[PDB]
Amino acid sequence: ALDSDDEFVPY
Amino acid sequence: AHSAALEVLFQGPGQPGFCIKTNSSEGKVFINICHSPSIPPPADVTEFRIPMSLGEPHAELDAKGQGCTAYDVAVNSDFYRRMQNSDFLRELVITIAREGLEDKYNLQLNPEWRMMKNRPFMGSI
Repeated sequence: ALDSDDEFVPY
Repeated sequence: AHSAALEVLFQGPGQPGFCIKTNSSEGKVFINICHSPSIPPPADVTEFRIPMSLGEPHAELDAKGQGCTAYDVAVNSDFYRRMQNSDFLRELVITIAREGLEDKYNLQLNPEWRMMKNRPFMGSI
């Protein structure tokens, strides 16, 4: 189960 | 009493590698493990001190639009490759980086950190 902030963001 | 971080000067931006999620007593803290060729690799030992920049804190928004703290810690690019292929080496450097930030900025960060597997970096660039 993912972390709440574990989402891809293209820096 | 294991190994230790060694702070070198660096600008900055370098290049992101991965992101670590931990916390203080106040709130979420993100450690961005970055890498650059302009940062020395650890010195070859005759018989571990890891050189790394310890970036200034910068506030970012979490997924819920809430402010959190993020630190950019940059390490040698070639040493970073060795980190990618070594769970032992990687996790140690994390712990080393965390304790480097604790020392520099007087923080109490959570040892029990979690690895962001989708997000490589908290912030911009």
